[PDB]
Order: sequence, then structure tokens, then C-alpha cells
Amino acid sequence: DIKLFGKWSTDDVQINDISLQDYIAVKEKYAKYLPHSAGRYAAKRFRKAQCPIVERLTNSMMMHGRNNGKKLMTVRIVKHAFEIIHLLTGENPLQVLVNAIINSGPREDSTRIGRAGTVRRQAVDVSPLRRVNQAIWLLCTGAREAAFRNIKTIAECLADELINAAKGSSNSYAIKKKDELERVAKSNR
Amino acid sequence: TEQMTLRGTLKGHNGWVTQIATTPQFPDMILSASRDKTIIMWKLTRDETNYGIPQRALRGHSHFVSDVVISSDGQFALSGSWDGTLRLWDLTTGTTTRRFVGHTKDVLSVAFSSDNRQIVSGSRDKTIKLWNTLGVCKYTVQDESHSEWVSCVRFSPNSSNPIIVSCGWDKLVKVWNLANCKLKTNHIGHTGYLNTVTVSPDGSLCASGGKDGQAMLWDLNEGKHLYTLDGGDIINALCFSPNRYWLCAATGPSIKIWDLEGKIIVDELKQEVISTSSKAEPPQCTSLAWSADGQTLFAGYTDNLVRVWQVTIG
Amino acid sequence: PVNYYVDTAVRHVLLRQGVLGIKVKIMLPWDPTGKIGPKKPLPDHVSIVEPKDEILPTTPISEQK
Amino acid sequence: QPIKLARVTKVLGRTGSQGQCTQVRVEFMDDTSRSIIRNVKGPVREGDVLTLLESEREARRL
Amino acid sequence: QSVQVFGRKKTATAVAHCKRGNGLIKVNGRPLEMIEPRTLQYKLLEPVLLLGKERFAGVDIRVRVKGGGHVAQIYAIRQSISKALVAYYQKYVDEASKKEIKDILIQYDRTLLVADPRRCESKKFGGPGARARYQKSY
Amino acid sequence: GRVRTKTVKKAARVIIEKYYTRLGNDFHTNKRVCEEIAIIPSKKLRNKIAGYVTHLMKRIQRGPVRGISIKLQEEERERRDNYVPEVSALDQEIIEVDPDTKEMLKLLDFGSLSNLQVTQPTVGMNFKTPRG
RNA sequence: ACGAGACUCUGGCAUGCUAACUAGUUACGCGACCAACUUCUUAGAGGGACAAGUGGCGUU
Repeated sequence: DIKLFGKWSTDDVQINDISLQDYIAVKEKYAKYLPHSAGRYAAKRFRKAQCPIVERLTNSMMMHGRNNGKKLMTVRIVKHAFEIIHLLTGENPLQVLVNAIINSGPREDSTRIGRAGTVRRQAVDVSPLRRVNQAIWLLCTGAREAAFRNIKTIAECLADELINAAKGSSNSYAIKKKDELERVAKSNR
Repeated sequence: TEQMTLRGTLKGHNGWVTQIATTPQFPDMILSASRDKTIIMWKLTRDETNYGIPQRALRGHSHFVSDVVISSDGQFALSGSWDGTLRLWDLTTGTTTRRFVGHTKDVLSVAFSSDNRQIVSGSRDKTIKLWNTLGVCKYTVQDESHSEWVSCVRFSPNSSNPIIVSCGWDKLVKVWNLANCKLKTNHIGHTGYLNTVTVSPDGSLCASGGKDGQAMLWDLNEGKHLYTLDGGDIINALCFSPNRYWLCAATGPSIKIWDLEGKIIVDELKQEVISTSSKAEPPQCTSLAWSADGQTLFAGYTDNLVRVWQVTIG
Repeated sequence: PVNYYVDTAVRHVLLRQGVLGIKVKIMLPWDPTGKIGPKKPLPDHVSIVEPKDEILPTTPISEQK
Repeated sequence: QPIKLARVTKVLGRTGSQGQCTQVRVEFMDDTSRSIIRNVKGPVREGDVLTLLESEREARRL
Repeated sequence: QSVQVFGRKKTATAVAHCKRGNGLIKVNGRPLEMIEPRTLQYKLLEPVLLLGKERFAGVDIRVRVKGGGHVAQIYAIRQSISKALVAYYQKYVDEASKKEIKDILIQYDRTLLVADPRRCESKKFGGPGARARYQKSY
Repeated sequence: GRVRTKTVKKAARVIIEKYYTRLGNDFHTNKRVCEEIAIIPSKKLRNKIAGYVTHLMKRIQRGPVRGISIKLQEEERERRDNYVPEVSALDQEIIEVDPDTKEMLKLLDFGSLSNLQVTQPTVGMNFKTPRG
């Protein structure tokens, strides 16, 4: 009866490996029924890295100057029509839910060279979190512009957001923008 | 000569034990002293299946107390902390009954006279006073007073005549009757500090504590020097057997038990847990509280763990 | 500590040439009681009570005539 | 392009005209463990695990 | 004979008057999940279904809930339920049941016992706010 | 940064040297004894002094530190200064002596000694470090 | 010896303490079965944090 949410559970989702919990980590007090836990992610570096990627995903829509930070907005977004989709799907959306975004992710970004010259960039990488969530931030911009002056709006992209959340395969768009940049800057190895 | 065997462990607490006090007349109230506004009860079971049960958590005390003393009757607990305050607790009501704020200086100890006649406290005016319950001046001695703070005043720990045994941290020991209160002998220039003095049940000994560990032994009529029992670091506990003549104290890691005819330990056989890290410092022991007569012993440390053992005495 | 350890006086002296201003600052000594100086010490000053000379024999032995 | 798990041993510092890249040294755990240095970006904390998708990218130092 | 530390957080508060009686739980001064702002009902639904009715079968609760601010009085309701349960079990039954159930509740989440210490800071010297300064010309 | 200034450092050194008896390893006990045996006019400074006293107690529990001259460690060191072996290290039955020092002793009127064993001189004159 | 620190003021924390007829209340209480030795607010002699504990780097 320690089952996560009212629907999920922590007793059947096992990987038999304790090296691959960098995307979903539900084993302690950090498990959240609803992400409105408050908190400050800018108090110190390595704390926005300590974020749960669900919370970072939903909150990082805090952009423009008028919709910035308002946690009521993100909690209402992730509650509304998620309450509908849970009873409207019945089956498992897990396949796409994981299999587009959470290994669409790139594998390298770049850095500046020497002291001058804005014509190419030395290819580097990070332990996956920073690069995946930089793709996530550019995807925040991308999903916004897919809503911003567009047709599919906010508080109704719950399918695509669960995709942007969960675990491991490749179909994304701003991530393939990042992968074009990946190859271009990776020609320097 | 005493053989014991550790039989178990105890898990679950918040406040490590500091001071010990019990009355054989009423054994239903057992108390423990802590540092987090916390006082915890015990009970007696002597079971391996159940060697401890958290039942009642006494609160109320704003400051971490120094010496807790119970009256002859197991009904009143006096916990006066390091400000001059006090807490009077009665089991008849389960709350506070008498809160006194009357001393404007930093007092360290408070005690009940065994005959419930006068109240003694240590003040920083180079003077000792005797106080009543009516707030009326009785006896203030300005001459030949202690060189520094008066630690406390002790009385007999059992059903026997009360004798005033004044103690201080200024390494001065005074024992006064109820009639004379006359300074007989004074000796100064001592190597180690004085923690506190203790009262003997047979009325011939008064040991003391200090970092030098040298047990101070004086008679009752005068200040004749008798013997200097050895010791370890700062001593915080001394007590005899209730019917037999022995000295037991815990001035550090191990147990320092001396028989006054032998004065030395016999055989130190102990049980300590193993640590997998080369830099994990073990805790520090303070006191050994006999359960009822010397058959069983309890102890507490700085590891949120309470260590107990079963002793056969002989 | 400059608020209660230093007392300041600024005064004007009028000469035929003009005005010269004088400024006298005194750092009071620490003294309990007497109102000669402030009661509290300098907050960066830590005090220790000093022991006395102890040249004693190995063991105390009572002496009687 | 194998995926290898390596632990950060030391953090060297930043580079650039104004400072825009980070240097760490990562050591392999299951590839006949040896010390290899590589520049990096973003929060790569004290002694974390840096994933090598490739064993040939080096850090050109100074 | 006065055991109350009530329930507060941030700006709001709730006087936890916990007393022995019939044993029904009074929450919100209103039916359980219809709160008019509607924003944060589900957080109240975690413990009341987690623990069970028998644990709170003797708790008569009377709370004066006040204060504007969702993050204040919300999550203070959960601070109050945890703390009232703690005090009730401590003063009435034992400490072992207290540590067990309190551990469950405060190991579900930490943010109960700790509020944000963040406060608006002073408008500083020669600027519109705490750190911003008026534009400098040359 | 958390660098302790001369005030707390010197106060801790004096407190440890003068009342090494009472201080322990716990911050709370060190705090209480530091408050008792010193007039520290601030509580933040008292806490800083007690913390450095705990740190230095850990330091001296693992050996001698130069800033503090506690009497127990000085007594131990002085006891080590009086250690004398059972037989003098100079009481060798045989002393190995080169031929040239034997000739010197002969010129020194000490040539009849039987403790001396004449060793073979090293046939290599290679005693200087190569230059470069 | 100054300056730096310490210091003063200010925030942030009390199943603690000192008590309020301007906040706050218990089954011989009504206007209703069809004088709680004081805690949310206020403010005091105090407490609390020290790089203190652990791990790793540092003529350790």
C-alpha cells in the first residue's frame, strides 16, 4: 500500500540494476504525488541538477515576464486533463511516453576555443543530465513556439509532456536541432 | 572479582542519559536526563524479549539541568538548571506545581534538605545562606567562607540522620552538624579541581571527584588525612553499596571499581562494537547505575544507544 | 565599541586670524563600577583567571606538635 | 563509440577569454583502468560519473 | 494540563485543539474536497487515506483556520495533522507508536517541519530596490 | 571563508594549555567549559573558540602540536629525554677501523688495542658526484 | 598599534520560559436535541551554528 500516485506502484518497476536511476528516482521521501512542493532551484548550483526532471519540465515554462514562476499555473496544467487522460487511456501510454523524448537526447555540445574566433566550436559533453536538460530547455522554447502563436495550446499538451518526461528512445525535434549542432561541432574530434 | 555478561541491546531514543537518581522506597518512577528539553521514563522488566518500552515523555525544562535530586519519598523531583530556576514536579497531578524564580545570579545546584527545613543554593557573593519556605532570613555566614563558588550541599542518601556536607569546586570540603557549623580545619593548595563530594552510608567516608581522580578521604570529626584512592579523568559519580563498603565510578571509557581494602581493579573484561572506519571515535561513559542492589547495571553513551549488562557479583 | 569606549569633543577656537577647530578623542579604560569607564570589555578581549604558584611535596602528610 | 562509466578524479578549471569550458579528469572502471583527461560543460559535481561515449576526445590544455 | 502547539506556517495558522471524544475528524470547516480556490485539494488526500480511520478514530479536532496565502495554510494543514497526531500519541498512548506513524508521515515528505525562511529584503541605498541602482550617467 | 582570526586561535590555545584537564572532544561540553573558565564577551566568539578548541583537541589526541604545551605531553617528552640503554651503544666489542686511522692511533700511542679490526680500504677513488 | 574580523541593528527557528478585559480557549454554560500561571500576535533575562559530525582533497 506504498503504491506511488493512486495508480502506479514502486514494487513492480524494477531494472535489477542500480546504475540507471538517473532519469526516474522514486525510492525515498523525494517521491511526489503532485509536484507542488515549493522550493528554490536557483539558491545554489547543483540544485537545479538535483531537481526531479518532472518538476523541471513543468516549471521551466516559467518564461516571458508575466507567466514567470507561477506554480499555480504548472500544477493546474499537470492536473487538468491529466485527471482526464488517466481514465481515458486505460492502456499504457508508456511506449511513446518514454520512447520519443527520453532518448531522443543528444550526446555532445560544444565550447569556445582559444581567445577569439566565432567560426567553429570545440565539441565536449557532460554527464548526461546537463545536455539532456539543455535539450529540454530548448524544447521548452520549442513546445512553446508549437503553442506560442500556434494552435495546440498550454494545459493540453499532456501526452507530449509525458513523452518529454519519462524514459529512453528517440523521436524529438529540438533535440534533432541539438543533434545537427552535435554533428557540426563534433567534426572537430 | 565481579563477573558479568552483556546480553542485549536497546534501540530508539532522542536524548542520551546524563544523571541518575532513584529512591528504593518507591520504585515505580524511574527518570532519565537529556539535553533537548527532554526527560524520559523507564520501567523494570528484566526480559530479553522486552528490555525497554518508551511510555511517557516528561517535558517542561527550558535549560539543560546540572543536578537532579529526589526527596526521600519517590513523589517529588527537583530539576533546577544553570540559571537559578527550578522545576517542582508531583506525580499526583502530572504537571508543574511549584516554579520558583528568586535567585538573580547564575546558580548551578539545588537540593532538598532531608528534613525539609532549609533550602541551600550557591551565590556569587562570597557568602553562604540558609533559606526557608517563608522567604525569611535565617542564617548568613560572612566569615571564613569558601574561596570560590559553592558547588552544592549533600545529605545522607538513605533512612538515616541528615548531616550537612558542603562541597565546592574551589577544592574546599566542609561537613557541618545541625548545631555548630564551626570551621575546624582548612587546607589549601591542591593539585586538582573538585567535582563534588559524596556521603557515606556508614558515616566514615566522603569521597570527591576531579580530573586528577585522587579520591579525597576525610573523617567526620576533623580533617585527618586517611588515604588517597587513585582515579582517572574528571569524575562525575561516586556511590557505595547500600549495605556494603565499596566505591564505584566511571571516569572515562572503562569501569574503575575499587574495594577499600584492595583499592585497585581486578580484571577489566569488556564488550565494544567494531567499526569499519579507522577514524570513527567511540563514545564516552559517565556513570554506572545499579538496578536494585548491585546485581544489574545500566549505562548510556554518545551513540544514541543504551548499553546494559548482567552481573553475578560473585 | 567606539560608541561606549571613545568620547569625542569638537570645539571651535576663534583667533584674530580665523577659526581653528580642535578634536579631542579619549579611549576610556575598562572598569567595573565607578563610572570611570564602560562596564563591558572590548568584545575581542578574552579573559582567563590566572592560577598561582604550586610547589608541593608528593603526598600530603599531617603535622602535629 | 562505446558507452563507458568513468569517475571524476579532479577538477582543473575554466578556459577561454572570459571562461566558458570546464576541465575534469575521469578514470575508467572496467576498461583496464587508466587516467584520461577531458574538458566538460555544466554542473559535473565533485567526483561524479562522467559517461564516455568515445575514448578519443581529449582536452587540449593551455 | 495544556498540550497545544497548534499548526502554523508562513503567514497562516490553525489552533490544534485536540481532545478525547467521539473521534471524528473535522477538516477545513467545510466538506472535504470542494475547496473554492480548488487548486491544492489532492495534497490533503495523501495522509487521510494513507494512515486509516482507526488511527484517527478517537481524535476530536477543533481548529481555527485563518490566513491568506495558499502555500501558507495549505501544507500547514499537513503540518498540523502530523504534529497533532504526534502530540496525541505521545501524551496518550506511548512513544513507539508515535515514532512509527510520525516517521511514516514526515518521511513521506520533509517540507512539513521546515518553512521557507525567505523574506522580502530592505530597499537599499540610492536605488529603486534592494540591489538595483539608479541609472548612472557620465 | 571560515578562517579563524588570531583572537579565537590564541584564546583556544591558552584555554587548552591552561585547562586541558576539563576540555574533551564534544562541542557542547567544550562550549560549556569555555563559557565557565573564560570571560568571552560575545556568544558567537565563544562558539568559535569552543569549535577551535574541539578541533585542536582532535589535533592533540593524535600527537603533539607546537602551539600548545600541555603538562602531560611535556612530561612524556621529558621522560623520553632521560631514556638510557642498558649497555652503551659505544660499548662495541669490535670497532671497524681503516688502516689510516690505525696508523693515526699508532702515532697517538694507542696501537696495542685489540678491539680494533682493520678493514680493507676501498680500492675505488670514486667518491665525487659527476659534474653536470 | 590601527584598519579587517570581532562588534551593534536586522531577518530566519522553538511539542521551551516570563503574561496580556485590544489576538486565545475544556462535559453543575446560555441566546440553540425538528477566574486554561499564557502558548498563534506582542516583546524579555535566555537557547540555537561551531565548518560542529562524516567522506575526500591539503610538508595530513
